[PDB]
Amino acid sequence: QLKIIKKELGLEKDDKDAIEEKFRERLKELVVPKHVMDVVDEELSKLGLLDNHSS
Amino acid sequence: QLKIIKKELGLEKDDKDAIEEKFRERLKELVVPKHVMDVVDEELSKLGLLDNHSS
Repeated sequence: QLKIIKKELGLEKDDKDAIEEKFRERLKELVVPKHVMDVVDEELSKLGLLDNHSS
Repeated sequence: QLKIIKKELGLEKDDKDAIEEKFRERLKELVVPKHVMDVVDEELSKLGLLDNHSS
């Protein structure tokens, strides 16, 4: 089913996902406390669901 | 089909009710006084109907 997902990829230009991967890449190197990983994980999930143009 | 696979049955973008659920489960163990046991219920019942982007 995952392959079926990638099979289509008719957009490949998410404006919310690019932000998600940028911040997630920026975070890999650091020795993050789990506290901030748990928080940032939540706020990533909320940024990843929100409308692109809301304040 | 994508929404019925990645968003419905996929592991991404859980429903708002999951947010309700994670709160409810947090309540399931500790014994709250009956007094506040209601208030949370009404807050939930109002909360579900809300548009998520509303402040």
